[PDB]
Amino acid sequence: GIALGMIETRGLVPAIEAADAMTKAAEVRLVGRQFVGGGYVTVLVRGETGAVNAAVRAGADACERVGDGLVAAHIIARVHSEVENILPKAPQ
Amino acid sequence: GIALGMIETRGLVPAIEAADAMTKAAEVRLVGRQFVGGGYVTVLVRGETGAVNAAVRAGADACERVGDGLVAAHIIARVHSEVENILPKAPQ
Amino acid sequence: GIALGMIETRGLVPAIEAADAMTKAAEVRLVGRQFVGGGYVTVLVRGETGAVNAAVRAGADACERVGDGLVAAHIIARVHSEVENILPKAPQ
Amino acid sequence: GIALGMIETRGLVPAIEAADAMTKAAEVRLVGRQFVGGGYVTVLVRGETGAVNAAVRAGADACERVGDGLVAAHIIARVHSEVENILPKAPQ
Amino acid sequence: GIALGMIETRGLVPAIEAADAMTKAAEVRLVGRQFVGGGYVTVLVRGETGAVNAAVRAGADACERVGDGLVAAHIIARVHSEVENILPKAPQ
Amino acid sequence: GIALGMIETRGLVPAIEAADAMTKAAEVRLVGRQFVGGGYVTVLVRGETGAVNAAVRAGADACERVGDGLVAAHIIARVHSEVENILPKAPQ
Amino acid sequence: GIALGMIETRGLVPAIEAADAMTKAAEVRLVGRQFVGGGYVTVLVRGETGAVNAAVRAGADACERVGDGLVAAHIIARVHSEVENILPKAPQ
Amino acid sequence: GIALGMIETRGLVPAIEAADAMTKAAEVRLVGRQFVGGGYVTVLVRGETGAVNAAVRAGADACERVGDGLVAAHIIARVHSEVENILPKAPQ
Amino acid sequence: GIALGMIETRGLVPAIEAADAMTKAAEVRLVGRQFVGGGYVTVLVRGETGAVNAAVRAGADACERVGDGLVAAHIIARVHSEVENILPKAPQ
Amino acid sequence: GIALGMIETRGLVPAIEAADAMTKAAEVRLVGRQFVGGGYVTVLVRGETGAVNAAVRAGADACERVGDGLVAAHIIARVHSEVENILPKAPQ
Amino acid sequence: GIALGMIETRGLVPAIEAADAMTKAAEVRLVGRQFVGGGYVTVLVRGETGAVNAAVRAGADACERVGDGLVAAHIIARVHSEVENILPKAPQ
Amino acid sequence: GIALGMIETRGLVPAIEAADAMTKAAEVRLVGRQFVGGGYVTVLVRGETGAVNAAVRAGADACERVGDGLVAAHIIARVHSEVENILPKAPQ
Amino acid sequence: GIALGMIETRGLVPAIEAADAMTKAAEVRLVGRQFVGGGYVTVLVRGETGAVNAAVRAGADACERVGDGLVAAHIIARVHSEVENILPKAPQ
Amino acid sequence: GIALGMIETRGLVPAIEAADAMTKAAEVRLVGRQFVGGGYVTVLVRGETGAVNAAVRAGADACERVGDGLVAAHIIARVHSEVENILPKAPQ
Amino acid sequence: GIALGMIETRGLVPAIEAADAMTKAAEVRLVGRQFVGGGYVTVLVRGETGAVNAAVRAGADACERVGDGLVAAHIIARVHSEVENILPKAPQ
Amino acid sequence: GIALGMIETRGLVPAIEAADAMTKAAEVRLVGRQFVGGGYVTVLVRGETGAVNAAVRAGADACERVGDGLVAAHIIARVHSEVENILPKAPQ
Amino acid sequence: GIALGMIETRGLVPAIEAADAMTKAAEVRLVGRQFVGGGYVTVLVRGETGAVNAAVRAGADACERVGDGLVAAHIIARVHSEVENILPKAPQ
Amino acid sequence: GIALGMIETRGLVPAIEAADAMTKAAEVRLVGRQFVGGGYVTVLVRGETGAVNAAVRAGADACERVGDGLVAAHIIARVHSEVENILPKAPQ
Amino acid sequence: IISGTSVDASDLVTGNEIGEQQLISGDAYVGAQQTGCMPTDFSIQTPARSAQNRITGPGMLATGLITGTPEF
Amino acid sequence: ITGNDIAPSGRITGPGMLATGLITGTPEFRHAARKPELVCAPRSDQMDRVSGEGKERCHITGDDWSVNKHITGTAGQWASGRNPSM
Amino acid sequence: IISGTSVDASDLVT
Repeated sequence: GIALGMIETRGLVPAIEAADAMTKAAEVRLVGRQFVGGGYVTVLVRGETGAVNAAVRAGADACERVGDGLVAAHIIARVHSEVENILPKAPQ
Repeated sequence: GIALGMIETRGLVPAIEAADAMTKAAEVRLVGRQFVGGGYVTVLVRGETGAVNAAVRAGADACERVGDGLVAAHIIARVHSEVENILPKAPQ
Repeated sequence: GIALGMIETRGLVPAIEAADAMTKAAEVRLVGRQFVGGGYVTVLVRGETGAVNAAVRAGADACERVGDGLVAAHIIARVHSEVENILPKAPQ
Repeated sequence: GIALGMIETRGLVPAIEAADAMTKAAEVRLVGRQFVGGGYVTVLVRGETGAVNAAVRAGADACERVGDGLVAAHIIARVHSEVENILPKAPQ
Repeated sequence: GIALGMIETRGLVPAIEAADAMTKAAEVRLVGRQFVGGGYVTVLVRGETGAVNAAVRAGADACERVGDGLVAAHIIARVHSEVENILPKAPQ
Repeated sequence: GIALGMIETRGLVPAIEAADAMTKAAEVRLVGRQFVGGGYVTVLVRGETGAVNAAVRAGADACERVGDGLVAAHIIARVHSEVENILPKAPQ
Repeated sequence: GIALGMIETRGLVPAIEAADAMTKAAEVRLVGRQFVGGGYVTVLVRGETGAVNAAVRAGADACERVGDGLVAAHIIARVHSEVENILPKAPQ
Repeated sequence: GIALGMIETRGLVPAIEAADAMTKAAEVRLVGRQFVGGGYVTVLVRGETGAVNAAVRAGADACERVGDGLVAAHIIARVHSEVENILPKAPQ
Repeated sequence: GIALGMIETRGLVPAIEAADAMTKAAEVRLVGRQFVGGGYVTVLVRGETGAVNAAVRAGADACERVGDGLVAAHIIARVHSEVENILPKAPQ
Repeated sequence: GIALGMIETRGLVPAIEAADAMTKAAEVRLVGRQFVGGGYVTVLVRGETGAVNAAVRAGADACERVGDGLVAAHIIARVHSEVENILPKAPQ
Repeated sequence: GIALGMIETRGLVPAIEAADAMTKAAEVRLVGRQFVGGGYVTVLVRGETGAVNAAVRAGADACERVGDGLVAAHIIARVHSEVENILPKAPQ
Repeated sequence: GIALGMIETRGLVPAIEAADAMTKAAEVRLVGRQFVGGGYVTVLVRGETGAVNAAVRAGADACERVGDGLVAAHIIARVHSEVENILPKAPQ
Repeated sequence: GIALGMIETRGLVPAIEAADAMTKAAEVRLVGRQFVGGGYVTVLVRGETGAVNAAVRAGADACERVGDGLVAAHIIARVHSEVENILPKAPQ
Repeated sequence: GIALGMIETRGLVPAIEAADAMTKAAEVRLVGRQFVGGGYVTVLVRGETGAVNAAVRAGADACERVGDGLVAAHIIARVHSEVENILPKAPQ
Repeated sequence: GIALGMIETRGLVPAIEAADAMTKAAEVRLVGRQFVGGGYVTVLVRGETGAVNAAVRAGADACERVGDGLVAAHIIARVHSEVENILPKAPQ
Repeated sequence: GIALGMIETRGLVPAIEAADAMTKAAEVRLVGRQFVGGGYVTVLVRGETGAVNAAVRAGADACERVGDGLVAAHIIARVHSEVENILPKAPQ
Repeated sequence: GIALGMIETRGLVPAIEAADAMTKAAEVRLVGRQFVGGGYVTVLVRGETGAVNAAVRAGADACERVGDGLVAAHIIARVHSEVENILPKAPQ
Repeated sequence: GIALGMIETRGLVPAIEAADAMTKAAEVRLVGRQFVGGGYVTVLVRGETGAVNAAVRAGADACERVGDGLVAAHIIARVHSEVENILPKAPQ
Repeated sequence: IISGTSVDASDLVTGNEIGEQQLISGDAYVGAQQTGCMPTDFSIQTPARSAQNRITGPGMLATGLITGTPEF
Repeated sequence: ITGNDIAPSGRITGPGMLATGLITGTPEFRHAARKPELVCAPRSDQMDRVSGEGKERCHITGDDWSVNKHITGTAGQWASGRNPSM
Repeated sequence: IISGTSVDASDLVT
């Protein structure tokens, strides 16, 4: 995939719900989950632009009422080739 | 063009947005994304002075509304060689 | 692509109009036509999520007034591996 | 030509009458008769566009009176190569 | 991808902005720039239907206030093989 | 066939929509796209008579509201041999 | 025949209509088509004074309501030899 | 013939009639017919001053009510030897 | 002779009139005449700032009420070397 | 440099004024002057980002009240590599 | 001459009157006399469009009150090549 | 061309005009002109169905007010292979 | 051309005006000038019926108010072979 | 020159006054004196256009009140070559 | 040419403007200037009658508001061989 | 210089004041002082166009109120080559 | 040229802006820069009179709001030969 | 680098601060310090347009609170070759 | 007012009458009597200029008919 | 005053319109006879969008990398609208 | 009523 989807949440439990809602919703790959610091967790998905569009909308709707909530839901249809170096390829 | 421009955001989603914007905005190369913690994240870019200025401005505008928002924007045109050691200096 | 598009109709003539419209409008493969019973005919189109969205919307707008009409226009961007078994792989 | 003309009818008798009528009235080849079930039987004819139009018109006028009625008359001038499989590919 | 997204503008400045906005926004390739005449310039991209949908939305918004503005924004999810002859393949 | 469909529009974006519509609706061939001047683009198709009537009613509806609009949509069932000299034989 | 008949129209679709009408209506010779600019197209016929008068009268009615319409319908029974340098000898 | 005479018209049909009336009204020499763009056509004559004045009054009366009309009728009795570079010498 | 005078007019007749007036009124050489599209024509002179300030005043007086008129009367007293590439050379 | 500045105008006289002001203000390079049709003339300059910002600001102020005026002044600090194939390299 | 003029009359005495009137009035060529049936006789002349128009106008007045009278007076400036098979080449 | 088109007229003059309008309105082939007796003349055309429909509407409008008039205008899209014995194949 | 056009005038100045007008208006041939007596002068032109009709109409208006005026303007589409003995073959 | 002045008068005494006046007023050549009949005498001069206008305004005023008077005074700026056969080349 | 153009003025300034406006306007030669006495200066121009008439009107309008004013503006179309002695035949 | 300045005055004293002012106000050369007659003295300077304007304006102000005063003050930025013969080359 | 233009400013920054705006504006040579004391700096330029008028206006507008601003902008078209000694020849 | 950046200060301590702040903020060259008098000191730097922008901004901020302060901060991104004479090449 | 031979058309003169009244810009050879004694915009209208000098496609059709995975 | 005019004309565009009234020694002058306190905005009363060399508190005059509202591109909606966000 | 491409012409068509 080329499109990036991202859901930031306050806490892991909201983020796991978004990762599940997003991956169930459309053909996107969970490429990373990052603990930013201060209780901010980002879930990142890379797929086609249509799937990433549908996925990120599913995640944002799922995690909004879960736990502390959603900080952000963003789609970047094609990141610059430079931003690829700061993007995870596989979750750890 | 060694001018360094840095943008700081709370949370990774804003940071990634900023990164993307800057990299598309002008002749800059992403050097690093650093997790400050407390949820602060910093994305740093390098390039010609004017280019760097424009890039940082564009990134700030874009990232301002995403997530928890812009914390800071700064441009240092001629970093003293000493400063480089703290800078990631490893775009790759 | 894995997104599924589906147009149930009341008759085979609205369904054939829908299959034609969907195929012409977007890059979708016609995977099957099913006689459900009771005069319900389903047309299933598997492609990429944006393509399937375009196909289903074009098909519905086409078969809406032809014949008895449109019963359903649905998109499932990722179907579970279990639902795959019920879906027709190639048209008969 | 490749144009497809279809008439949906309630019942096999109205349909047979309609098919015969279309054929007599134009240069179309009767691709076939398929029973949707729920009482809908649809007759398929393939011909050049104008001929298809005339055939459909004739069949329609004729079978409206016969039986419960003519469910549908639709003309698809061109059939995507993909839509071929759902239509009978068999002259029989 | 074989989708087609196309923006028509009144002048070259709005169109170079649209092309740049679009090729920064999604996975599309700029294939042509046309001077229609009487101050109409059409920029065309070919990609996947999700990418082109994302690209033409961002391109249309970008060029709307640049110069004399936007005349048309239009996505064709599948172009007929016949329109490929009147469609530029690479930008001249 | 030798019938002639011609769709004039105010732009190339309403003309490409019309060409796609016309060349998907019926068995017509796109013989040319001409830039008249003043922002007038003509897409000329050649097919049998019914085919061209269908194609030019499909093109007109499509482009009526794409870009600056549709100026003309005209069928000429037979063209004098004199007029064939002023008509495009291929779209390049 | 030496007489000139000339139909100017706003666009090419009305001009093709007028050229067909003219060539069909009388024994005139389609001698050229000119794209003036600003979306004006001039079709020029050469025949006897009786022929050209008959042709231009028909062409004026044919293309009066095709596309944008008729700008001018004009007949010059004898052109000065100087003017024949700015007249097309054959259509292009 | 050092005098220049010039009629500008909205279209080529008034310009051709003007070229006919100008060249038949006096001993002038038709030297240029220019498409100026935008539907402006300029027929230029070069003859003795009286010849040119007679020619341009005759051209203007001839093309005033032909097509869109006369934009300008203008005589220049002696042209600077530098304006003669931008003047065509033979009608093409 | 480094200054530029420039008269833009709506048509070639007002432009030739301005060119004549400018070249006659002061010591300026006519370097070029450009058709700009849409009916704009531009007559450029090159001379000293006084020769030119006197020519462009004389030229705008000539062509103000000739034809469709004067659009611009501008003087550039010293032309940058880079701008001379986009400027017609004096044989024009 | 890779920044692009583009000043579209209504006529060549407002674009020669804009090109002179741009080239003198900063170290940019006229990379092309374009006639888009309709009267639109675009002046494209390529230099460093600091230079292009200064040049376009000077150009927009200079040509605002010259002739028919300024349509657009627009800077792109870095165009996509596909937007560089529709950009002129040298002025004609 | 290719134009056709045709006078139909009720009886042969009016037709002979019309043929004499026509041949005398202009330079047309009496090309045939046809006994239609039911006491209708058609005289056909071929000449230039000016000649045939002059002839048929005279023949219409000549035979309007000779015998039973005129059924039709008609002029076809150009006959399709198909129609010339059903037209007499020489009178019998 | 298996469709038949037929206009019957009260006289030969309307029949010849009908044959002219029919053969110039579409790609039909004029096959027969019969004197049926009693002042009935039948011109028969054979072409594709759309061509024939266009031809017969054009013939009927052409010969409605010529002479005594139109008795019948009638299209038969497919003729039985037995009715083709009583149909002429070349106009005599 | 065999048609005769003849303009009689009171005097020779109106006759020369009518001969110029006639020869210029159409493709007629000035065939003779005759001094009748009593100050009547007859100019005679020979051309096609369309040409002579166009010429004599122009000559009648040209010489109606030149000198004493027009006595007669007349057109004979075909002259009897007896009359051609009293007609001048060439002007003297 | 080739312009033609012609003065008709009622007598030879008003014609000789006119010839003297005309041939002293401008640089014109007396090409002929013709006795028309009925007491009508025509003095024809040939010069450039302005010369002939001046000469024929000098002749008319002179002879207006000499003898029985002036009938006509007419300039023909260019004469068809046809009319030159009916014109006197020398006055004997 | 032998026509004479004369402009008398009160003073020398008004006659150097008239002499300049004359020779520029039309194809005339300045043959001389004379100080008549009493504050009158006469500028004389020899050309053809058409040229001299343009020149005198130009000179007259040019000097009518310059200085004290214009006294006489006279055109002679042919000068007698004896006035030639009282006229300045000057390289001046 | 090629420009000409001229001040006519009533007497020699206003003229010497004009010459002094003019020749001190800008770089102009006194080329003549001319006693015209009737008490008119004209002073002529030849310089660059800008100098002559500054000079003539200065001379007008100086002599306006000295003696009988100024009659005319005039600038001819470029005298025709022929006006130069009627103009003084050095003062007397 | 010998015209002097003299901008004076409070400080050297305003003066370098004035000098640069005066030199880019017209064909003038910067002949010196003087520090007069008390904050005052005078840039002096020399060239033809119009060159200097266009430079001293460009300079004044440029430096008007830079630093402590403009004190004096003055043009002298010719300076007395004694004032040349108190004027620098070349900048130091 | 050919961009100039000049800071003006009241006193030398603010100027040395500016020189230091400018030279350490960007890759610029201190080209000179000028004692303008009246206690105005100008520091002039030279480098690329981005380096000069950064340097001047740095210098201004730095010197705004050192001593009497900042009078000016200015950039000349392109400097005329004439001004290079009044600009100091090296600090001394 | 110009004295001397006049090239103006007069009632007596015929033949230069055609087209005589036309107003011609610039130097005019004939007198002002037949001739007589601020243009601001192009007088020719264009299809583009006639219309001031949102996204259409297959995503626009079937606004409320389709159900299924939403996108935003 | 007569003849060709080099006199300044408003309609004519270019050098002539410049510096009216700020120029003495003009042909006209003879005929006539017959701001901020601090270059850098207050530190407290402004906060800069981009700090460092991007600061816009000081007013640099000249050709300086700043961009009017007239000029479009690079930042604003051209960086802000590319990617959707909630 | 026939459903399909409509040969019958809508007003716009000419």
